[PDB]
Amino acid sequence: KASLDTQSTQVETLKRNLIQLESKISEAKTKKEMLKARITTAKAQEQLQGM
Amino acid sequence: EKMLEQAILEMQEDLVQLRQGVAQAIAAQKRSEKQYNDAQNEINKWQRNAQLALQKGDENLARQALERKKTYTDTSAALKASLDTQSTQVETLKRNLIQLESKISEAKTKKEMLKARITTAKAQEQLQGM
Repeated sequence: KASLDTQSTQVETLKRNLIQLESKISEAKTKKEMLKARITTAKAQEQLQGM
Repeated sequence: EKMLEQAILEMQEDLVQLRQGVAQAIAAQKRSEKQYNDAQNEINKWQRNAQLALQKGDENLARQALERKKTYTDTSAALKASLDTQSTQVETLKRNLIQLESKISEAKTKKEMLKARITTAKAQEQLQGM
């Protein structure tokens, strides 16, 4: 019983981690789009300086 | 797991030897008992022979048969001394087996608890990789 009450905490603790990572991976994919926007702009300014 | 499985298999095989040692200890008790019982029988046999010698008029042989009784009585005492001292081990070794029986069950229960905290430790490491 002692172990049962102590081992149950992990289940809920590990469940919270999965819930938090589910929304963090979606934000990582959204960062890509934003990263490409500033990467294309940075290159655009470099192309403007070559004239 | 690797450090529990190996311990669980080695802690269970050691109990077999303990039980075998108790069997030998039990055998010893019975072995000495018979020897002590034979000594008593020997003494009794001598008594009859000594008494038979007295009835026939051979006191000389009867006196020599009394020495055997004393000799066997002294041997009995020696055997008795060991018997009383060797019995302690039987009960002492029996207590060890009784205690180890519940300790091996707790060792198996620790595995489950160990895996719970091991999965949690790895879970936190996976959360830090994001």
